[PDB]
Amino acid sequence: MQTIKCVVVGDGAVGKTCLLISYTTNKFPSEYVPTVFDNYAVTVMIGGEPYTLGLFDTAGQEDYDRLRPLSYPQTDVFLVCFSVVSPSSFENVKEKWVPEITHHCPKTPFLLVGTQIDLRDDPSTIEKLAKNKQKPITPETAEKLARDLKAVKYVECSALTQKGLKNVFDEAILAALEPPEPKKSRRCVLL
Amino acid sequence: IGEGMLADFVSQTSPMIPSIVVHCVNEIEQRGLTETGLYRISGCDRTVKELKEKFLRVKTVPLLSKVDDIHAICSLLKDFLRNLKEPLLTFRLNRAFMEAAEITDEDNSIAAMYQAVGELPQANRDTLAFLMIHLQRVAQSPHTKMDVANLAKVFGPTIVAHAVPNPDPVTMSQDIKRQPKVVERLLSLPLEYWSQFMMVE
Ligand SMILES: Nc1nc2c(ncn2[C@@H]2O[C@H](COP(=O)(O)OP(=O)(O)O)[C@@H](O)[C@H]2O)c(=O)[nH]1
Ligand SMILES: [Mg+2]
Repeated sequence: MQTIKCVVVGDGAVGKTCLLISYTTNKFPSEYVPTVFDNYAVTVMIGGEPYTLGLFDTAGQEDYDRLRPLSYPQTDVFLVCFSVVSPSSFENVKEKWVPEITHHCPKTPFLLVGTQIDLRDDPSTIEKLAKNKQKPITPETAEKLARDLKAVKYVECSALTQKGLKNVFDEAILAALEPPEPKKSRRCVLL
Repeated sequence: IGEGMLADFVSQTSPMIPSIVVHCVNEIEQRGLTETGLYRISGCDRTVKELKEKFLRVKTVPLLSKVDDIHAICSLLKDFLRNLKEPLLTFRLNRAFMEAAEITDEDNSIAAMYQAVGELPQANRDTLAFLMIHLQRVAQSPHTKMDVANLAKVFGPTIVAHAVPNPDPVTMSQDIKRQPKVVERLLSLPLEYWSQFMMVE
């Protein structure tokens, strides 16, 4: 059977878990708890074909830097997430996350994923950012980093409203399939 | 880079705690302790590394008063701890600590914890005490949303860690599952207990 392994990575609290849950269950998680490691699954019907999407949740804390690489093997595509309202989480995409996966999975595709876009209109949020003379990341800025770092695409979403949620995964599915070279050439390998 | 042992960074004799630790904690507590996700949110990586590089040169603790994103300090602290040549609870006591937390009987577990702590070199006990007191405060601030269990999930890999430099893939995944329970016990010890190591002399 054709299984698609997708591994989600990125700073802590950006919403990795929330998007995996909201997507797969249409329910937004209320709890505030850090993710050590987890993996969900879903059968998708694209092109009229049955595809199993294996989703892998990981810990963004640097404390788990040695345990995270354990979920990489056999990955078909990476979802590198950052919060559109956390400039630093966007920063760590080039300073840490992209460097990490390309060092472990040189041949594996990855999509830049901006999360929590609904928060671009949050009164409290915008003000805390300006308080530090900062502002949210615009789609245009992200799209540029996307190209610069050779990401397949830039997509964003709100796990809360699900705006652009399904689409993120659709593109994540196409990225593992659509290419002409065999699915094998993109699957990660240890060492 | 690389860092040495915990004791290689202590200058004062009482209590035996690194300035780097003292300063990060003071700053974090200074800014109020009301920011959501303390220690859960990563500071800017470039910033954390630059602050670290200045420090590690000759062990000159930089001014953190003006670092605006407080998370970069939380990250700078954990980074300092996590990179010591040996974890805060030391290699020698790694298992001891883990199995003292797995004792299903709360009390006896509490008792074996006291015994293990008392085993640590003074620097680690003092430094650990300081931290437990600090975090118990963090856990007590509603706004942080970082309860004992959350802190335990984030600090466990850092101060507990492993019994050897390079664990194998399986043993590693095992330790990680056990680390959190250890941090939970430590946090459950009375403030009075931790405080006694804080007296100068
Ligand atoms: N407003 C808003 N909050 C979100 C969204 N996604 C996640 N969050 C919140 O961000 C914080 C961390 O979420 P989580 O999914 O655990 O991020 P993770 O640490 O990468 O797993 C929690 O408060 C989530 O409820 C979103 O789309 N909109
Ligand atoms: Mg999570």
